[PDB]
Amino acid sequence: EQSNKQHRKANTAKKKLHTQGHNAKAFAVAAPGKMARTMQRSSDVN
Amino acid sequence: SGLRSFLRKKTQNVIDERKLRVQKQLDKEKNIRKRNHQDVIEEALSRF
Amino acid sequence: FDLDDSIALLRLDDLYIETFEVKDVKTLTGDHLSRAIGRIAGKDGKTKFAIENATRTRIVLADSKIHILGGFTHIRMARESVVSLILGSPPGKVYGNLRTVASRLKER
Amino acid sequence: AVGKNKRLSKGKKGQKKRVVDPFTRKEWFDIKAPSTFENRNVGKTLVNKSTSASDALKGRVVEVCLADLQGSEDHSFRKIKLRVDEVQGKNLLTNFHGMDFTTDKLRSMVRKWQTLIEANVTVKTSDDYVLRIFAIAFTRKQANQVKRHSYAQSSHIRAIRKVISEILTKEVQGSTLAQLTSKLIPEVINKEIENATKDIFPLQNIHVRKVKLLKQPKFDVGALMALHGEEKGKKVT
RNA sequence: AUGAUUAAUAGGGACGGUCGGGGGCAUCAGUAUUCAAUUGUCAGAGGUGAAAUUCUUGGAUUUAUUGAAGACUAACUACUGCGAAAGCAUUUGCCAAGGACGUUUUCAUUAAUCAAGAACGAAAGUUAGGGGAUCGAAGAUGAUCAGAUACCGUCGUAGUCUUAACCAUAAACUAUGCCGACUAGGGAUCGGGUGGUGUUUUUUUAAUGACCCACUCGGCACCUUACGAGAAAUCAAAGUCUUUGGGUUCUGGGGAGUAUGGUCGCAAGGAACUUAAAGGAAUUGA
Ligand SMILES: [Mg+2]
Ligand SMILES: [Mg+2]
Ligand SMILES: [Mg+2]
Ligand SMILES: [Mg+2]
Ligand SMILES: [Mg+2]
Ligand SMILES: [Mg+2]
Ligand SMILES: [Mg+2]
Ligand SMILES: [Mg+2]
Ligand SMILES: [Mg+2]
Repeated sequence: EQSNKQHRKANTAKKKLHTQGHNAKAFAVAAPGKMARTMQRSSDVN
Repeated sequence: SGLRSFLRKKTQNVIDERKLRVQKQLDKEKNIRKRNHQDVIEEALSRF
Repeated sequence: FDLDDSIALLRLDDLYIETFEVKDVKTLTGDHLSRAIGRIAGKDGKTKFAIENATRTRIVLADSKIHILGGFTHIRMARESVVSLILGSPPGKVYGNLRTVASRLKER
Repeated sequence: AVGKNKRLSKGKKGQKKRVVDPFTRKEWFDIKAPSTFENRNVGKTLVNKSTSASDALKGRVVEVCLADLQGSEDHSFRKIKLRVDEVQGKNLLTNFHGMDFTTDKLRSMVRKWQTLIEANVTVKTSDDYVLRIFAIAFTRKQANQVKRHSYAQSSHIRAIRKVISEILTKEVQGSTLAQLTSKLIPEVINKEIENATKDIFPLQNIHVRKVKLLKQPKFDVGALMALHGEEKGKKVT
């Protein structure tokens, strides 16, 4: 009947962006909405 | 519970102890009030 | 010790008192020391009575000072169980060993 | 363990035979205490007979309770050490060597909910006898006190300690050891400490816990005889 | 020599008497451990659940009078004190520092939070000296018998201590950013101050206490409850009368396995064979 409550020991989403050598945030498009519409069409043409 | 119950017991005992001591003083003062209400060598040494 | 227990010293001729402190077993301080005393006593004093009944002794737990009254072999048995509790053994595990020795005590 | 099952040891090989009872050659000697104490007879001790006996006698220290020496139980908790200094016809003339309390008495006074004050001073008597005195005192609660404890502030403790050191230093310097021992027995020193330190803070169980003898001057047989208060032989024929 | 108002139950500075196991440098004491000198006696001492290494008739263990070394400040020690935290308990002196309180003294917005940027930071650990008593990772060795005493015994390196630098980590906890205001009762304690009262006190040396009651600031805490909050444990904050704004910094969007078109790493080296088998077991068989 001896029970000890377990100790709660302590990679954030922000650090995932910088995990590569480059900063993933720094290479993005101006209009992501336009991009998705164009990628889907071009994929269908290919 | 645990250690905290034991600490509670000690404080309660001290609190109970204080009540008994205070009541003794009140009893004694009442006695003094009631008491107040109701050889040549020794006199020379009464001051000592 | 209780008076009726103390009378056993007059009645019998081979009862002794063993005495030792918590600091002798282990240097416990602050809350650690206070928890150790509670571990020896147990909830409602049950752990202390379990040792007393098993080993045929009487124990007085005066702060960090432990006194054990009983026969020479008996007080040593009680001392070991108390010391295990001080070293940190949970009461339940000590209770099991008390049942084992308590069984042996009857057959002999 | 003298059993046969016990493993043999190397030391058991060659053992000296017990062929002389040591107490055959021992000689008894009587110990006498100074005149400051009421009861001079403080027992007897033994030494090997001179082949000298006196050399082993000198420097021997015996500790005895004051209750035996003063014949009253009021000093049951105080012990006096006496050191043999001279020997005359199986009588061992002893002198004060120290004082101390029984352990049980010391543990009794120390209690919770009060402050322990202890002071020590190294001081010499007028006889050039260097000695160290230890004093102990405890706070007490007044008659009408309601607080559980009676602790004193460190300023009070330092004030009390200074007063105690002044009194201990004053008495020892302005007294001989024979006079100093005469003061210890009635405990007049403690009463003096009580009155002086009293206005600072009420106190209880004021005692001179211990007395040590750090140094001694040149031994003076003439002074020793005066403290204890010569003899022709008998023609052997 | 000369322009403005308050003096915030904001802040800073000053002064007064205190308070503190706050800090640094000296100094004093205390037994205890180990060792050594002398001393009396003689077979064991030690240690374990039980034993063996080990020490010992050159006297061990034990006894008495001492001395030396290095640590450490028992009992007093408390739901008490101080410090930004880590931490801090022998005496005395020196050096500077500090909270609170008292003030009909002074300045007059000098403040809060804080990227950047800085000091201290338990224990362990690294470099170079000193010291080295106790305990003691590592290593060696005795015993490997018995499960409540199941890992113990002896020697013991580094270390434990200190000096000058590195290391910057703890369950370094309210498992809980900071500043300000407000919203319940109760009496215990620590420090300061005010008033009353009568005990202990005491006197032209000087100097000033202890206790009781009432009040008031600041503090470590505690008990009963929340007309509030929460699912609950519980919370005087984790509350601010149904859904939301007093100021400001940071941060977010458990326990077991499976596989890998991925990334980075990780060593050394120059000869079988028998009858498968009563071709047996046997004090027990035929
Ligand atoms: Mg102001
Ligand atoms: Mg000041
Ligand atoms: Mg010897
Ligand atoms: Mg204090
Ligand atoms: Mg101390
Ligand atoms: Mg070194
Ligand atoms: Mg901590
Ligand atoms: Mg607030
Ligand atoms: Mg006050």
